Amino acid sequence: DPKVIVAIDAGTVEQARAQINPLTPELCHLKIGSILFTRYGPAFVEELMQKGYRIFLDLKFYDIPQTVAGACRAVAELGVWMMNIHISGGRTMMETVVNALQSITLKEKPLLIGVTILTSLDGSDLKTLGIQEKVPDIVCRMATLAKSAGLDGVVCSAQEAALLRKQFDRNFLLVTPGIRLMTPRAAIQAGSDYLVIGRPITQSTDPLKALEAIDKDIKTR
Amino acid sequence: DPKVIVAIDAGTVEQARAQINPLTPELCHLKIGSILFTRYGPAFVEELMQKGYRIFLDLKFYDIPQTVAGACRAVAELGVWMMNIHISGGRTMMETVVNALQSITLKEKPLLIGVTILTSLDGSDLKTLGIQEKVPDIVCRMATLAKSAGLDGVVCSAQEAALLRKQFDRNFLLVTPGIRRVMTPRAAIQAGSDYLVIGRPITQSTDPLKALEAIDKDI
Repeated sequence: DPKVIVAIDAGTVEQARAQINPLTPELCHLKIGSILFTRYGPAFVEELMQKGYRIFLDLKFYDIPQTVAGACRAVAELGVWMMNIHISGGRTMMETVVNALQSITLKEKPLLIGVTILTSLDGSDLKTLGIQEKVPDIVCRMATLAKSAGLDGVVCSAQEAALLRKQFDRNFLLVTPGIRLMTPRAAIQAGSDYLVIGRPITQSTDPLKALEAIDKDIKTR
Repeated sequence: DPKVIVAIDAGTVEQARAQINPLTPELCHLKIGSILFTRYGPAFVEELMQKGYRIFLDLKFYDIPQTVAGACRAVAELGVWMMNIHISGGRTMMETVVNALQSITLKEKPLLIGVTILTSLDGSDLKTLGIQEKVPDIVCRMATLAKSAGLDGVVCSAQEAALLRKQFDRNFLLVTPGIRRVMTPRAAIQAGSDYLVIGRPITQSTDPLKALEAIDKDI
């Protein structure tokens, strides 16, 4: 079970394949997001799974309870390994999804991960939503809700993982993007369970070598 | 231009086709949401467009600016008529999407509509996040910022349309679901709706085309 999830954010399937080619499922899982999915749909996800990768399908659903439950169900029936939803969607939405996934046809259940506050929201953006308090706080608040609602974990920065890991012992998955060569070891040590890594690998002159180096770094004893 | 957008309720392709069969592109546009799109992808959207329909692709994007911009570009390239994004995503995200759509050398410009606070959420949800401000105040503010950022409009419930219309002239679209508390088509029109989003009143009627024709007249 590799701890690295490589973000594929190529705009075309030809470029995505070229980025995925030098990788190996022994060393990583793949994160596919809204760009590739909107352009190519479920069929591209199916191709990737047949190549032997587990897929974190990153569509950040945020809609009414029955729609999100229906969408997550579809993603689950696809065979997808991990998916995410906005905690902003509220308790009922989250609980409805959790309940819906218990009825899927696959024995192995997908991991359901919560999104808190995107790093792209600044102070005025938070105030637009009426959030008078600030990021570390509101994130910890949403994380607690996500847990209460039965989600398997949250996406969080490494700089947030140490804090949340104090709050949540296990099992609560901390999935952490924004890694740079916060380093892989630093993130894991803070409490991250999975590292989401993009350009350091995909824009490397030798992605395989880069991926191998991260794995070796993490496993250094 | 029809003013009704019929919400396609269905789960399956065949069930979706059955709902759509009695309608006509002359009398309505279609709203296709995350369930249908996640299950069947762009190919099903293309099938409907080939049947002559304009599509409101309802995926409610809420991601970082470059991701939403890239997604909205895919949607535009697919030829979609209307799409939506979460205003919660921030000003930078909105402006980035707006600019990305401007740079596109497509012919017809796909309408970019903002989502405010879902009707599935209320003050009780907000307070759980330590938000003490009232929903209608947040909604009005979000709508205002959407307008400022260059979005073409917002989705607002029919129940909500009257108070919102008071804030915006007809340059800013109000796209209104929640039609049959109970808000008729007539009532939604009086309130200020620009597009009526209607599901079961049409799709579940013994004669969907009959009902649709009847609604197009009141307007």
